[PDB]
Amino acid sequence: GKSGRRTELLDIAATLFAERGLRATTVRDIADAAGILSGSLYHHFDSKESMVDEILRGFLDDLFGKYREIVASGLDSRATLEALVTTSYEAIDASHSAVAIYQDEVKHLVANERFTYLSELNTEFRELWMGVLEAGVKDGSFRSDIDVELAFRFLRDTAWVAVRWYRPGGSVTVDTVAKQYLSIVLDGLASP
Amino acid sequence: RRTELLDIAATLFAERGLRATTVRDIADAAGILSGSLYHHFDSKESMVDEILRGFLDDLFGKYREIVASGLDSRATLEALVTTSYEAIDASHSAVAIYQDEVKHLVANERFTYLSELNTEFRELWMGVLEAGVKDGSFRSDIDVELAFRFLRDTAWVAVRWYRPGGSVTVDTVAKQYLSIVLDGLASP
Ligand SMILES: [Mg+2]
Repeated sequence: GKSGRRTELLDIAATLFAERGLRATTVRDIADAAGILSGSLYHHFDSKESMVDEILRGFLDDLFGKYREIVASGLDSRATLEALVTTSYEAIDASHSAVAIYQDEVKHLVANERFTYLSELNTEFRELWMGVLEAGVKDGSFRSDIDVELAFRFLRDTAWVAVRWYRPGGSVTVDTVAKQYLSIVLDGLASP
Repeated sequence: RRTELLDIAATLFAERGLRATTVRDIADAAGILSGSLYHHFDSKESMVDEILRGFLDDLFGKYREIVASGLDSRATLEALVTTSYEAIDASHSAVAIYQDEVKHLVANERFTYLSELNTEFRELWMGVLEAGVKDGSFRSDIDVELAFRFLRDTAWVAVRWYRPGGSVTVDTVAKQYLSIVLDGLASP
């Protein structure tokens, strides 16, 4: 009973945070959406803050666990990059609200002690992905005339942007979207 | 003076966000009294409006000229993208406000122009994509709708890190990003 309700309340909060933003969503907004009063919410959660933290960690622990294993898995450089990107798109489908909060809603969490892990993960994401780029330039998979930091920043800044329009459960599979993004970024939009 | 103040406001909007910025915040940052602000502008909202319009009017004027200019399909796309990047360098705060700070204004009446500009951006950019697929410039095996979404999704994202006076110019950034998008990151 209680554990399932907790999960439901947390998902309602995630959806409101993704739509309205973190700073503009109150515990009363969450409670209203759940058909309860704020007191009932506090029986399950310490704070709005703790809800955000749990939503972000659920998503990021899983995501970074996959990134880390992909890079350690022995795939060649192009396949490694393809797997990393595909994993990101799969999260847009599976964890849509969390991705939206991560992409558009957490600029201002950097100021908060409790969310220092976000900056650590930014450092780590660069290490992982830019490392793959470096290895693929060295091994001939990727072009040697593109700056690796610029290429990294392009990948980083375009990882989550589809969350603004992508609808989970639509006829357009997140897989179709990943494959096309990868075909453009790796092989180019121009006719060969 | 009115221009200096508007720029200071734009920086605050981009750095704090619109709703976290008050008139007194803008006044304080400008080292002036709030009363002096109201001499130039009637509201925080009117300031946002003028910042966005200045940027978007110039931008879409250039997009319209480029599409009308008779370049080949790839060169037209290259020019449109390069124009977007030049706006990130020239109007950094305005781009940040447009890209990241106005989700709550899209449904607002006085900012109806945002939606009209989505439509126009599509007319102009999707027109170029479709023409380039037709003339053999761009691949026929790609989903043109998803390709457009990718060009639109990614136009402004470098605003979060790019600043004037960095170690390379925005022209270098534009050229490298065009090279990836058009020719691919993989080796031949
Ligand atoms: Mg939405």
